[PDB]
Amino acid sequence: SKIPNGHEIISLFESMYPKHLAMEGDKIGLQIGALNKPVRHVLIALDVTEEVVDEAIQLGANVIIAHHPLIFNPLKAIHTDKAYGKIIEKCIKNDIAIYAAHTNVDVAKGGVNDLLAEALGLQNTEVLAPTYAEEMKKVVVFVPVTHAEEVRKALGDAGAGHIGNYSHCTFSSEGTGTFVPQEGGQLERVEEVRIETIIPASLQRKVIKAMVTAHPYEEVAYDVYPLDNKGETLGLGKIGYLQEEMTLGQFAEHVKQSLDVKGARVVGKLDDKVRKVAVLGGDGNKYINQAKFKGADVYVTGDMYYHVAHDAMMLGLNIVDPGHNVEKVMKQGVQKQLQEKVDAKKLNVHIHASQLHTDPFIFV
Amino acid sequence: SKIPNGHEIISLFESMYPKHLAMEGDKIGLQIGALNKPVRHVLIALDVTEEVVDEAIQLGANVIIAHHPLIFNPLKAIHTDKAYGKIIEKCIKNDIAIYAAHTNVDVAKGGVNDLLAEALGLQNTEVLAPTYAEEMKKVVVFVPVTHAEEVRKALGDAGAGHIGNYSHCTFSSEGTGTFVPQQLERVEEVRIETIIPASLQRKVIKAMVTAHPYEEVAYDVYPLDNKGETLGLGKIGYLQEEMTLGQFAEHVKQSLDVKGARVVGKLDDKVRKVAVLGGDGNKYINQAKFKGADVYVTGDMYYHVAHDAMMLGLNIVDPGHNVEKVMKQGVQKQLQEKVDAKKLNVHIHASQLHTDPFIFV
Amino acid sequence: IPNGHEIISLFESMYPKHLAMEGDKIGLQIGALNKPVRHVLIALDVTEEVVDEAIQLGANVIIAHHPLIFNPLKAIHTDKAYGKIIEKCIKNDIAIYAAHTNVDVAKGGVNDLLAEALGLQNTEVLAPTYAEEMKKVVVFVPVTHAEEVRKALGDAGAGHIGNYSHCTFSSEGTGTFVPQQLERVEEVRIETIIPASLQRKVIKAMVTAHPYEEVAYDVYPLDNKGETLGLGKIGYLQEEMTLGQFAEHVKQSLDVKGARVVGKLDDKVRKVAVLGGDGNKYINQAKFKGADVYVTGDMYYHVAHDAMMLGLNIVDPGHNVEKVMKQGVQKQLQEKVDAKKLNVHIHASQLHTDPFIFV
Amino acid sequence: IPNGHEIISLFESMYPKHLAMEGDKIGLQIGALNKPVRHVLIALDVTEEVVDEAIQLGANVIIAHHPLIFNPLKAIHTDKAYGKIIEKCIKNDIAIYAAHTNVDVAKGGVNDLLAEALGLQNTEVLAPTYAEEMKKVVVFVPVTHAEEVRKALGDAGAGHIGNYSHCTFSSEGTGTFVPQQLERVEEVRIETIIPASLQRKVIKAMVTAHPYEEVAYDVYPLDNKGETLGLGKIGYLQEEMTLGQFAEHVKQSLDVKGARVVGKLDDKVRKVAVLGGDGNKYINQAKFKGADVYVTGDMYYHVAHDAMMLGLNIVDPGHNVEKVMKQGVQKQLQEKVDAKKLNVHIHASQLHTDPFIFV
Ligand SMILES: [Zn+2]
Ligand SMILES: [Zn+2]
Ligand SMILES: [Zn+2]
Ligand SMILES: [Zn+2]
Ligand SMILES: [Zn+2]
Ligand SMILES: [Zn+2]
Ligand SMILES: [Zn+2]
Ligand SMILES: [Zn+2]
Repeated sequence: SKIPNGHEIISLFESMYPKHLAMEGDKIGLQIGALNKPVRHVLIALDVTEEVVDEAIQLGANVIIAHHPLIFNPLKAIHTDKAYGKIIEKCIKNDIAIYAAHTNVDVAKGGVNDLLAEALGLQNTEVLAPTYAEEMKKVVVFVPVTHAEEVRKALGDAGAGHIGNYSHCTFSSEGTGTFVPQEGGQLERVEEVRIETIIPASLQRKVIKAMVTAHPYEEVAYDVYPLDNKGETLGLGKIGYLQEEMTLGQFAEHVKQSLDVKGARVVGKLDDKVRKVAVLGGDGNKYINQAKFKGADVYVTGDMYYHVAHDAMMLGLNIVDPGHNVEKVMKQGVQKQLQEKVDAKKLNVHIHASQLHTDPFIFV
Repeated sequence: SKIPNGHEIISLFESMYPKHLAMEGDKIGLQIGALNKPVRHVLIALDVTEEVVDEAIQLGANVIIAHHPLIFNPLKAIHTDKAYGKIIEKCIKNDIAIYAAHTNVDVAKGGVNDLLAEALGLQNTEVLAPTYAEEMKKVVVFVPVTHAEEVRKALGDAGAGHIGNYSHCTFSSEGTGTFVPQQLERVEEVRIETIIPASLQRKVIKAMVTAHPYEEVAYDVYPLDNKGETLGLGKIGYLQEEMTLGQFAEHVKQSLDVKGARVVGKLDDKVRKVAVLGGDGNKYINQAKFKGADVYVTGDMYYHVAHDAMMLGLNIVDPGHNVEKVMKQGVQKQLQEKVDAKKLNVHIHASQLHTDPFIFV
Repeated sequence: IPNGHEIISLFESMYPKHLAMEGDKIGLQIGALNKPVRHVLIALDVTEEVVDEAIQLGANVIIAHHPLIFNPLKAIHTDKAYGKIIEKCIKNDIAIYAAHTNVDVAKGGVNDLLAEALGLQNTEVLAPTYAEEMKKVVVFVPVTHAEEVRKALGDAGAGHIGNYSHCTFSSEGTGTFVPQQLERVEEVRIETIIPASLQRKVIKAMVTAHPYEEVAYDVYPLDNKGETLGLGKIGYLQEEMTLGQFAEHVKQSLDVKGARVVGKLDDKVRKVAVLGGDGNKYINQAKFKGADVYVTGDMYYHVAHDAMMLGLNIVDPGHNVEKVMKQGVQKQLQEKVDAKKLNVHIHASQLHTDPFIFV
Repeated sequence: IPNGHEIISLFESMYPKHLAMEGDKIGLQIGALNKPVRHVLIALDVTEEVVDEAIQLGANVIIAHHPLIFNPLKAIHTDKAYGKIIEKCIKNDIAIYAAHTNVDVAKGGVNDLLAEALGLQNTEVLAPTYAEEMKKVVVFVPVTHAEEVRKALGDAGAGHIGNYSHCTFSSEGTGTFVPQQLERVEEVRIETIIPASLQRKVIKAMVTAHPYEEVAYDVYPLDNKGETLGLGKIGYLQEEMTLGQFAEHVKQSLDVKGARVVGKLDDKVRKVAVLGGDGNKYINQAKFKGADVYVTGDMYYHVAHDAMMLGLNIVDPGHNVEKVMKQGVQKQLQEKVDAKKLNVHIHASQLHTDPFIFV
């Protein structure tokens, strides 16, 4: 086993939560410290409070992966006399790296919103509010029949032609290519195979490199066509169906047990029937129209504003607000996912899920 | 025959004047009321003044389709003591729905500008200010050899592959496909390609997929550089015979039925190529002139813009913005023709009220 | 005896307007171009002295690297030095054409000139700004004429990529059609790549050679890019030198009496980035591309400190060092005009316009 | 043994925060000030070397002319040179206080220092930025105590204008009141001018001296202005010199190895404008105020051409020439701290932080 550096770990985290998934104006990535150093232990956090930093010190963790950015507004100053400046100071003095994974963990499959849908027992889920759809490309490559099969394998293994429940999708037809080699007017002609395969733009670099390697030629002719086809839609929140119909009052209880909270606020008549549920961890005030358009009976989200809640009653949308802190499910979730990746790659790192409770609110 | 609801009528209207054609920032669509109600009479209006509302009420029209949005500036208040708030109040209290059809009516074929150009007698008209080109797509589908022939009929039956004097154009290549369901798998397939305008995309792709074996169809949609017809604001075309600027200005008054007009340019100058754009066309004097217009017909001509026109060497006849009134009988005919085809018993009316605020003296 | 229009058309084929950056002020700034033109003056800055030189030469067009009108004019004040430059251009019918960042970007431009003047080897673009679009042309042809069509396509310049020319790929298949009972024909689908700019010419040649009046062809946008152009160049000295001697080498090469240096005169230098004009924006790109030193003008204090923190050395010979573009463009434009057998003389302003004197 | 707070309070009485320009970044940038402080380091730029000097001195406060944090931090990257400066300030509990344009503006500031270093006579502010507000205080007093009240007013600093002190104007008249039938009394209306800053002190003294518990007084805003402060200084050399010798005189006076000059080395120079830092914005003001030459740093090419067109000469010794503010402020701050009998040592960074070396 090898002790990895921060960059390697981070590079394996980003395989599951890429930075292009993050939303317009979001603040993610390395925020404090450096990653070019041996990392024996990592901490997954929701909020980087001072008590969370104390925890990282008692564990020997020199990298904290947090969901909410520690620096959100850019720092005009670092006041060590203040609670906030003391967190940055504690991180800096103790060589602790702080990495933010914000909206990219909200948007990605297996992220906050999937974790909350599972927790709730929701079935047949769909993205609630689409924010990202990968641009698709058609790669067409020309290869002699001697190397055609080898080139298809390389494209496939590298992830090209992986749409739905089928992988290694390609199409090949035979034809003739012409060329006139130049200085360094003789018309040549060669029977060839035209191989085409679809790719998501993010896989372009890796797929082209594998293709070129397998290809017997040094100078390779291939085309990349942009297509109108989009990849799987990704976005904020999930909308799905409960296993059985319930009233809002008992659904609300189910949210409490299910999401481990002592209290919640509910908008709507507690005796109304609810079957399809929308959930969006964090501040989801902006998606009440989407939730209703998609047909939700109830919407589970945090930070519900008074005026937005009147807007929701007017739409005919029920709401259960278990608090923004229910996104805490992301710690144990990311901890599993990440431990799994570092174990698959023989790395000697222990990942931890912060135990500290960081909900600023107590229901009385 | 049966009585339609507002949404059915509005669908038919929108098939001729698609909403996507409106300028960014325009205010179009349902502005007041609801459309999920029976509609026996519809009134077509340019401006929704209070008398137009009295006219609908009198006809029993519970939908008014208007060219100029009743609500343009969003409402901070509804002051029923002011004339504007009285109009809104009147619509609300008599359950009249107001629907706006603004720049989409200026941009579409058969719209305001085609109507004004036809009224002026213009030949060989072209779009004055391009705003929309339909985009073409190449559709490529993979069908097993056994149903390839059917899929091509299917695609061609929905109009894909109409190139000049030929129809049902598709090209098919024999090849081999590979895939792995989650082992080495090969199928002999046919790659079929056909060209469609983007409007036919949803239709053609239904007729392809439904007529396809796997139903979990492998197909690609390529954007092409090839474009379809161009749409935009205003028309530019030619008079049947040459005339002076003064004769042409008199032609405008007769054609568009106005009592006075304002002319910029020498009345003795000869005119042959005419540009026209109903409404406020100040921003297009340059475009008019770049296209060889001897004279531009538009409304709301402003001082410094008229002086800009003189400098360019472009003559202008301003018969007023109100000449867009031609849209009332135009849309009425188009819409009554449509509703009668679908067998809906609804009467479409054109507002008989003169709404030009200006009187020439 | 040609027009300004024909002479500027030849200039633009070498320095296209689309190469220019976001809010650049290029093109005809003062005057008219539909006038007979016997002499053309190439300049960096249009100073009143440069306008006098033009008058003395009998030149009625000045092509300048720096736009005379950069900020739009709220007035033309004739008792002010600036209004007087404008005044005499007008009174002596001198047309002022601006060629700014297109000359910074294009081949043989300001940065190619500085790089070759510094003796840099294996140069690459520093900061990419343009890449020409490529398209895929696909045409359907009966077998009997496929070869004629491919030849037309290649002779016209399609499929000219890398060390190869006349590259096409043809597949045989079935085309169906119902002439105004589906008819079917064996056909050839020929595809070939083109740069966007060759489209009209290639299509025209392909159509002429096609056996039919109705030609079915498609033009696809590709993500493939043509050649990359940009700002500045990064390359290598033939031999390693200290920062101190490289700095002298810059003064000798670019003929400047002085230069300001950021970094240790004693440390070693081999890879050099250069960008004429104000290149404060690009220190990061320079360091990232591996430059041991960056030659640029107008270096600001706080940006020199940033450069230092990056571990990037600087030699600042002044922005005026772009003067190379004067004899550069003159040579390139005289070659174009002579090839077109036009009787015009292109002159490069001789006037020194660096405001700075080093003490 | 004092706090950072008490030491910074003394600094601010000399360099107030309100003097600073629009979007300036001043005040405590990193650290805390409620810590015992034995040594203070004055710096221009907070480079990693300057932080090391502080550590070596045992200084836990650095007052710098250039804000260490100018652009707000989106991150603190510890493997980057900039993040490392920030890292060690934090790890060694060094507080970084920024004193920017208030030090450019205040008396004895960067521009007073440069002017006196150049030996300029009869200096005036170049570009006005601040003028203290004046108020008129009017108080009503019975005749028997009018004189006591006026004396209180003057001893407290009211009516101190020009070469005069204790200036008041008193009028006699009738005051009416209905105590909780109008009552009337002969009274004196005393008026006097004050600077806005003396208000609390003056009012407090006036009230104490007034014979009554209820004091009727008014404070009026006036358009009268106090002393004007601003950017740069304009003044005269003791004797006329050529532009070439003035340029040497600048290198000798400001201890710089090089300078860039705009203008003819041979023409005559007498009135000089100076502005430390980046003074590109002010060439117009300099010329309008009659400067025969303008000393400033960071001169940009196109702005030198503008200067030329104005007929304004320039000597550019670099922005680093503001280093004078280091021993300047140290001297001024040591004098304040010693007067308050505080046992603190103020040190001026010895490190040379000019990134430019002239070749
Ligand atoms: Zn959150
Ligand atoms: Zn979140
Ligand atoms: Zn209109
Ligand atoms: Zn209108
Ligand atoms: Zn330049
Ligand atoms: Zn340049
Ligand atoms: Zn400064
Ligand atoms: Zn300063």
